Amino acid sequence: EPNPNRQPVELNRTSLYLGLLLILVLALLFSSYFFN
Amino acid sequence: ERGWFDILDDWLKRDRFVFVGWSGILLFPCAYLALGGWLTGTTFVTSWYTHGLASSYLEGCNFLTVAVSTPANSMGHSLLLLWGPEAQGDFTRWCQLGGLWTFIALHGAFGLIGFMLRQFEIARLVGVRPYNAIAFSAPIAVFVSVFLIYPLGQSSWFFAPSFGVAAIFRFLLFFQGFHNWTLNPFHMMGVAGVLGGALLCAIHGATVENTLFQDGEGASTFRAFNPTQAEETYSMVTANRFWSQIFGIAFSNKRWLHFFMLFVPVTGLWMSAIGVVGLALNLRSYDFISQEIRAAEDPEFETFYTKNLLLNEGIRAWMAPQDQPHENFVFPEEVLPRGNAL
Amino acid sequence: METITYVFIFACIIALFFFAIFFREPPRIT
Amino acid sequence: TTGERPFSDIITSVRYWVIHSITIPALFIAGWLFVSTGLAYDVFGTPRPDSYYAQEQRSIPLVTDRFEAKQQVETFLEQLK
Amino acid sequence: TITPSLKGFFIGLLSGAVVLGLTFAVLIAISQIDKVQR
Amino acid sequence: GLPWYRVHTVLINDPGRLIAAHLMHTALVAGWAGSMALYELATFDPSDPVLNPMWRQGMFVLPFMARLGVTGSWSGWSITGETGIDPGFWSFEGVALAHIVLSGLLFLAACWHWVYWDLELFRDPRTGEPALDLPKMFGIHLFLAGLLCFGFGAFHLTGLFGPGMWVSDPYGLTGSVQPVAPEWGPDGFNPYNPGGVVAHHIAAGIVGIIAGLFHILVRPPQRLYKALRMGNIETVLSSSIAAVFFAAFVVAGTMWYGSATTPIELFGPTRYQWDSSYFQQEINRRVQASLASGATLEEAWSAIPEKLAFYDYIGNNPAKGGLFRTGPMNKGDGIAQAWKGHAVFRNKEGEELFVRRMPAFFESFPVILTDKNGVVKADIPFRRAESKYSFEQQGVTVSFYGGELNGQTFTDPPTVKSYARKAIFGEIFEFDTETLNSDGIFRTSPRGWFTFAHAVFALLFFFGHIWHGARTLFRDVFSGIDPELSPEQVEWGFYQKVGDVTTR
Amino acid sequence: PLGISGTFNFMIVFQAEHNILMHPFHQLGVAGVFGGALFCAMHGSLVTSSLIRETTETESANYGYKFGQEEETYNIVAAHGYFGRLIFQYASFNNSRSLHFFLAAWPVVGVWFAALGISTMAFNLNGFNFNHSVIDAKGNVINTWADIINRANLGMEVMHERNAHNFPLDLA
Amino acid sequence: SYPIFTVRWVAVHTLAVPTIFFLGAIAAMQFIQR
Amino acid sequence: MEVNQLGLIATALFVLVPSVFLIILYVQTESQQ
Amino acid sequence: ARRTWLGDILRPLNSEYGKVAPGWGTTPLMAVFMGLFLVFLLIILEIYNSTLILDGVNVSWKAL
Amino acid sequence: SEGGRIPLWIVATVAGMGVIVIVGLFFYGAYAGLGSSL
Amino acid sequence: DWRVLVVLLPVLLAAGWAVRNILPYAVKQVQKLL
Ligand code: CLA
Ligand code: CLA
Ligand code: CLA
Ligand SMILES: C=Cc1c(C)c2cc3nc(c4c5[nH]c(cc6nc(cc1[nH]2)C(C)=C6CC)c(C)c5C(=O)[C@@H]4C(=O)OC)[C@@H](CCC(=O)OC/C=C(\C)CCC[C@H](C)CCC[C@H](C)CCCC(C)C)[C@@H]3C
Ligand SMILES: CCCCCCCCCCCCCCCC(=O)OC[C@H](COP(=O)(O)OC[C@@H](O)CO)OC(=O)CCCCCCCCCCCCCCC
Ligand SMILES: CC1=C(/C=C/C(C)=C/C=C/C(C)=C/C=C/C=C(C)/C=C/C=C(C)/C=C/C2=C(C)CCCC2(C)C)C(C)(C)CCC1
Ligand SMILES: CC1=C(/C=C/C(C)=C/C=C/C(C)=C/C=C/C=C(C)/C=C/C=C(C)/C=C/C2=C(C)CCCC2(C)C)C(C)(C)CCC1
Ligand SMILES: CCCCCCCS[C@@H]1O[C@H](CO)[C@@H](O)[C@H](O)[C@H]1O
Ligand SMILES: CCCCCCCS[C@@H]1O[C@H](CO)[C@@H](O)[C@H](O)[C@H]1O
Ligand code: OEX
Ligand SMILES: [Ca+2]
Ligand SMILES: [Cl-]
Ligand SMILES: [Cl-]
Ligand SMILES: [Fe+2]
Ligand SMILES: [Mg+2]
Repeated sequence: EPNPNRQPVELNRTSLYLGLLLILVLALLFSSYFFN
Repeated sequence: ERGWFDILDDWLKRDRFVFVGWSGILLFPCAYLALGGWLTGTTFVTSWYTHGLASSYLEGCNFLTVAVSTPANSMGHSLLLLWGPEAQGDFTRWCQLGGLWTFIALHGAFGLIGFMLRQFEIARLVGVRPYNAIAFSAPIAVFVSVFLIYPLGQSSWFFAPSFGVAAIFRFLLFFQGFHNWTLNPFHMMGVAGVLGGALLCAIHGATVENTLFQDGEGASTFRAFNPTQAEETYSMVTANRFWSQIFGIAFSNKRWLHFFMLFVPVTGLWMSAIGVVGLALNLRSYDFISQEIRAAEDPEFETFYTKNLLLNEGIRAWMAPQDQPHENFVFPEEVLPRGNAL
Repeated sequence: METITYVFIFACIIALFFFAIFFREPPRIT
Repeated sequence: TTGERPFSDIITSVRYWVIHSITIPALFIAGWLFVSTGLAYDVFGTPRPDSYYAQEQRSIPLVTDRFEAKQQVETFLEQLK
Repeated sequence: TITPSLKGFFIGLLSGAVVLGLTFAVLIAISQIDKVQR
Repeated sequence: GLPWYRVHTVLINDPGRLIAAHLMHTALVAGWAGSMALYELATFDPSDPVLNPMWRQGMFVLPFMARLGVTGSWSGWSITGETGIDPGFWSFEGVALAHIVLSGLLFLAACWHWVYWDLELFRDPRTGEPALDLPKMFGIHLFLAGLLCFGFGAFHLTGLFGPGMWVSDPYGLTGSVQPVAPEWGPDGFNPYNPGGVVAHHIAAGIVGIIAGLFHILVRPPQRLYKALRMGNIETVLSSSIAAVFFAAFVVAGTMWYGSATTPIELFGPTRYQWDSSYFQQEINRRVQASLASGATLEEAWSAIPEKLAFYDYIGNNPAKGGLFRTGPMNKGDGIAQAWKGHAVFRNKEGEELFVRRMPAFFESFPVILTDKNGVVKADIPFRRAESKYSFEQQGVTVSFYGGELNGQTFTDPPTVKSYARKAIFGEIFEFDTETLNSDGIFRTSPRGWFTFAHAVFALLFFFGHIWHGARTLFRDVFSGIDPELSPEQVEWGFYQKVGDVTTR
Repeated sequence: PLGISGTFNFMIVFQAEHNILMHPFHQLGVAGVFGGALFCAMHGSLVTSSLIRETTETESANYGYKFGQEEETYNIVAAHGYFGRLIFQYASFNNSRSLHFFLAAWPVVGVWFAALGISTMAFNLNGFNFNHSVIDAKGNVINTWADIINRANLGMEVMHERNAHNFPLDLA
Repeated sequence: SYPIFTVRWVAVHTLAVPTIFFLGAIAAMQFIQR
Repeated sequence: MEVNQLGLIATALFVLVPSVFLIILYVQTESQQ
Repeated sequence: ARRTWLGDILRPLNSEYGKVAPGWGTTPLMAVFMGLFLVFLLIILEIYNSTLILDGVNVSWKAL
Repeated sequence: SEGGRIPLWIVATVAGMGVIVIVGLFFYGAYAGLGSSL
Repeated sequence: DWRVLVVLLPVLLAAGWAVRNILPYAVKQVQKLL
């Protein structure tokens, strides 16, 4: 009984690089406040 | 059905020199009153009874020092309606008590709502996507968090920003001394968004202007463009190669590039607003506890963090008596923090 | 511990730069 | 175009300048007199140079009550002799 | 009891209705006079 | 494929899997409440409701159980200090357990609705397409909300069939769960009248019942249906988000200013009670009444309840914390042990002096002592070489009345200055700083954290309303504008009415 | 300094010693970067608003543009038609070349002024000084917001480099 | 050919009329002595 | 220095959980045809 | 689609997708309730704000 | 009457000189009377 | 208050002067839109 609404998901390589850069930079920014 | 509602709709949406629309019924009076209140107040109205300050051209202030100042701290968060229990319908007392400040801030708030409704309204008539309205949520988040939420968390409107050039400068310095606001990572993200937005603005403008196609014979290249032409006016391919070889990376998708230019400043302003929401409650990023523990015990430990707190301490002690006159601070000379000689 | 954490995060970013420049998706004209 | 008359048309028309060579100076002079007669001070409640303080006092007449603020200002204004 | 501020509240209510009423009165009027041609 | 920020749009046309996703969300939220309550119960110290109440201990959901009548543990204690009580099943533990069990049942329901997604109920009987009649759903759900609203006020809050709610005196000294009668007069709109809370729920519930019946029986006008896109489920999301951020701003405001539903014994004092010396005035009034009635200074102050003195202390002011100063207030100044007594300062002339209290704005504050008329009589100087007001020069001493130092007087400058530093914080307490390795830096209370999270979420949800509102009204151009847009529609003059092609 | 908190230290002492906030070149610099950020979001939102429909709703609109394609990807006439009505027709650009020149010029000129502010306050030509500029009929000082700024600046001045000055004037 | 009193006419004068009045008021202020 | 020791795991999960999310999505995009 | 006993019971409650009332319908009545609601919010706001002060309504903890 | 009579460049020049007169008056006021520090 | 009349008088005379110079066309504009 296959659901017709399924759709493939994509993340291209540039989006991976942009996303990893955002997370790493956010971590570099907030880490000092986490260690306090 | 062509009743009065539809006939009114016809008239509001006429293609005139100044489009009006339904949004205009809210936008135009509130914008006009907020602006006229600011001009009226900075020209004629004092801050003597609320702040102990002169603040109008009438009193001798100049464009940098005039303000419409906040009400006295004793008003709390009162709406300060002209017909309310404080002014009691007395226009002159209302002005002396700070009624123009809430007048400007409240009509300004509703004016901003009206402008954003105008962006939605015009976008729907012309047939474009409403991303300009969406981007305008950032100035609204800033205005609401700084001029409304922040004082609402504090003791009264008095601590909101006053509407003036030098008054806003005092607000910047108050935030350094009391809140250590430069240390706040939500402000840092805001700075990144504003400076990065200015960066993108300069670099995209310069890049377009320096990858133009020769589409005319004159040395002024502006003329060689036609609004209805189908071709790109500059070379995306040459621009892409330039930045890939100068910087390592470059844009290759022009739709992504312009979404990004929306994204960066809009997100930055939104982040700064969140931090100000924290400051409404004094929920500051004031200290690093680890630094304080070390510095308390080790009088040779010094960093730019400890140096900056000493500055904040100077700001608080030297500006508080004049800046908060209702508190009646009397700080004798001997208690004032001072370095050697100065 | 905190010094290791800061330097590690920094080092990952410099590695990310290398891949984003030299192992990017090539822009292809059409 | 939206149908209104071009601005460049209007402001180079003698009739515009016949009308506004009067209306503009008349408004300017009304503004001057609003100040020169001292009326602006009394409309907005702004101190004159000689009414910030009483002759020997150096305290600000600062408002300190919410609902008696009107009376507080009137009291401060009386004490100017 | 009608306190002074409750009186002031009613005055604010009447003032705003008056302002909104004249605004729409004038607007409806003008829209009826200057109709669009279809 | 779908970009990552759109994966959840696959539910827009699939009501059964929408219900499954909504069931999974409800299971997660119920499981969070159960597990948060269990965590709080494993760390809560019930042994001192006077100087170590829940709000000093970082408790967040415990006050919400107590507010509506859950006050006891199966292990025999209650939050008001009683021992040997039997709460029945509805203890803190029984409430947490009930939420955990509910979480698991909703999880099972979610799996059923995910697998059996193609139910005939979700199909339009005429077209066979998936379809939800949102106008009638609204009336059904509003009708259920009104009944529930009404029964909450009529039975739970009144005590008719239920426990009532937490109520206290104006100084937060004697709080407990009490049946509350509705207030039907204009004071029912006073935020501090618990009676208005009862009346609101009975009256708004009846209105919701009536409005629910209306919305079940009367279809939307064609003009509202078209204008608000009532066939598009995303219009409900847009207006629902707007109602939710409206609500979030209101609960942040009533938490910060105080109201009958945010009592100080559950969430801590407000900042404004320090701004106006609310507790200090009540303390002084009681001491005047004793002194006037013949008691000595030591009897007058010893009669002050420790709980009342503890409110008159800036360490319990929620405006003294910091964004990254984490944990309970006890982690800052320590676990309060005892009132030290009221410090009285005198100079060598025997005049009484009063320490200027710290305003909430200042991380630090100088030490300045005045007479009753506000004249500076002593201070702790920064530069010593031209000090005239030093404690040494002015012969400042401190005497304690009430509390553990009752009857003692100190005259050595260092000890007197020590207590003067503490006196800028209000009443002076003994703290255990060792048990938690407290660091001596103030933290905010649950009142502060609740307010901050809800103001931030409210503001962010404003962007959600704008975004989903825009998607509803501009669905047709979501992928771009018409490739055949005529320049004449967007150039000036061609149409008399903007965007209306019939007005060339 | 080459650090985050060191930058703030530099900024605060700068304000104490030059009143940079009251200097028109820093004010022009603020207009440059506030304006640059405004025009950035402006240009981004208008182009994004007028993208030509080339994709379905389940895909990123970014796939509607292809690197190197000859034809423009948005309708500048529709963008100008929206923004001209938002304000008035003659406050809107329809020449993409002069629009992009404006985006280049505004922040660059502003930051030039900011740079020249720091460079000329290097030689102690400082911000406007209105300390005690307003005087009443008797000669009492009437404070303005400028005098409140001065109070804050004094606190910064007397505390910075707290062990470094032996003589009463901080002349460099 | 053109009308005289339009919406644009009103918008122009609600701004321009007070501006001139204020400029005259501020010009007068330059001659006030303490 | 007396840092908060939860800072370590807080920073580590902050980097790891969202980074891993992105890697999963990327790799299953490449493996499609 | 799959039929169930409960689905058949609830069927009438999801059968009128798209059914509207002609024209403006009850909009003018809606507008009246919206206006009354606006005035209600203004009243409770201004009471909390101490801009509207009523006899025997003391906006303070001292009302217990 | 008919727009065109008075050339725009003379209008621009007269309006410009009026601006300079009024702004110069304001800078004069910074050194005299109120707000002059004297 | 006489200062009120001294101030409004230059404005009132300006209103009347512009009406003299515009009333022929004003009536003609109102007539056309009827
Ligand atoms: C058209 C847009 C608009 C909007 C949104 C506002 C909004 C505001 N004005 Mg502004 N104002 C406007 C135009 C507008 N104004 C205009 C054109 C003028 C020039 C006259 C002013 C002059 C002005 C002054 C002098 C003041 C304000 C103030 C305010 C604030 C309080 C208003 C209030 O409480 O009214 C409440 C009234 C309503 C909400 C009207 C609604 C009527 C309902 C819907 C109908 C039912 C009423 C019923 C028929 C009457 C029953 C009465 C009976 C029981 C006795 C609010 C921000 C006050 C302020 O800013 O405080 C600092 C203030 O003092 N305004
Ligand atoms: C409404 C939400 C809410 C509120 C108000 C509280 C309140 C409280 N919690 Mg609770 N808690 C919650 C939800 C909440 N909690 C949830 C969902 C969980 C499960 C994770 C918990 C689990 C929990 C534990 C285990 C503990 C608490 C504790 C506490 C107390 C101390 C809080 C503290 O120190 O925070 C500190 C808060 C911060 C440092 C704020 C973080 C700011 C974030 C990281 C910013 C992120 C920015 C982001 C990356 C930027 C994106 C940018 C991009 C979009 C461009 C306080 C009473 C403590 C306690 O005392 O118990 C007795 C405690 O031990 N809570
Ligand atoms: C009742 C609330 C609600 C519901 C049922 C929805 C539903 C939706 N949103 Mg909306 N939205 C909301 C509130 C809501 N939203 C709010 C408050 C905002 C402002 C922040 C938005 C801003 C927004 C934008 C900008 C967009 C959507 C989109 C969507 C659609 C796709 C979402 C998706 O696949 O994300 C996938 C998300 C992930 C895979 C990971 C997100 C991780 C987040 C950022 C951090 C983790 C949050 C944490 C786990 C939970 C915290 C809960 C919090 C409440 C405490 C979907 C219809 C998208 C759309 O319209 O598609 C056409 C879209 O572009 N929403
Ligand atoms: C101080 C910085 C700053 C100013 C002065 C500013 C100004 C403006 N921004 C606008 C738009 C925008 N700004 C945008 C993004 C940004 N804007 C930014 C920052 C600013 N934006 C930043 C940093 C961003 C990046 C996110 C966008 C996307 C837009 C627009 O689409 C829109 C535009 O059309 O630009 C071309 C225009 C809105 C016109 C309007 O609302 O009329 C109505 C007037 C009203 C409602 C009166 C408001 C009254 C205010 C709120 C309070 C009173 C203020 C006093 C009158 C003056 C006080 C002055 C003292 C403080 C010195 C206006 C030119
Ligand atoms: C002429 C004086 C200019 C002085 C400042 C320089 C402004 C222009 C430089 C910005 C560089 C941006 C990046 C390059 C962007 C770029 O590549 O430019 C390209 C753009 C168009 O180039 P063209 O080749 O078409 O024309 C330039 C020459 O080739 C001659 O035709 O250049 C210009 O428009 C020059 C305009 C000169 C006239 C401008 C006068 C502006 C003065 C306005 C007053 C400002 C005072 C403010 C006080 C607060
Ligand atoms: C408040 C109020 C109100 C209102 C009022 C109004 C509305 C007003 C308006 C007003 C106005 C509307 C005013 C205006 C003014 C203006 C001015 C004052 C201007 C000036 C200018 C100048 C000075 C310029 C300069 C310059 C520049 C800027 C740049 C370029 C060059 C030059 C140099 C030229 C009412 C009654 C309702 C009520 C009560 C309250
Ligand atoms: C199956 C079953 C069962 C069981 C169940 C269970 C066991 C459950 C559990 C559940 C649970 C246990 C749940 C939980 C949940 C949780 C959650 C859901 C959380 C979340 C969180 C969050 C979301 C957070 C966030 C954040 C962070 C992290 C940081 C800060 C900021 C914020 C706040 C944002 C039973 C036997 C009954 C029976 C039937 C079957
Ligand atoms: C599914 C396992 C959960 C079992 C929980 C049974 C607790 S039941 C609970 O027990 C208490 C004993 O002190 C009594 O005070 C209370 O009356 C009773 O309801
Ligand atoms: C010189 C030290 C002894 C004099 C009394 C000091 C003020 S009192 C002292 O304050 C500490 C916080 O600083 C608390 O932890 C402690 O419980 C309390 O006794
Ligand atoms: O080095 Mn760095 O800071 Ca320029 O002032 Mn002098 O010196 Mn020091 O004092 Mn201030
Ligand atoms: Ca004199
Ligand atoms: Cl320094
Ligand atoms: Cl020296
Ligand atoms: Fe561009
Ligand atoms: Mg002068």
